[PDB]
Amino acid sequence: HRRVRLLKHGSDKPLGFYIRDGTSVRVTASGLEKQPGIFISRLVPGGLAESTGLLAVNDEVIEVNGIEVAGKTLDQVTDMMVANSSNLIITVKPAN
Amino acid sequence: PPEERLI
Repeated sequence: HRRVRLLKHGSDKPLGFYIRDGTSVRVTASGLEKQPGIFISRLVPGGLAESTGLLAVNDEVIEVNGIEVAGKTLDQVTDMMVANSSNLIITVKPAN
Repeated sequence: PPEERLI
């Protein structure tokens, strides 16, 4: 896991990434068990997230500012992020 | 609902 801080410049400018629903493959004593998850689907060209080189397409979003997204909907998680947009920190599980 | 959300 990596904690990624995303800075915000314009009040009207987005942090520069899209999120989507996905499937997380996770490990349990039984074996690999699928679970719903939230992922970065793409980055805005020229945007803030891109420019950092810290977020990648298909990184899995694990937490928004310390709060796990497990069990939340895509809209709920979107609302968490934008609320926190001035000081957004996301814990990701990198695709690489 | 929409399948992608801009942040």
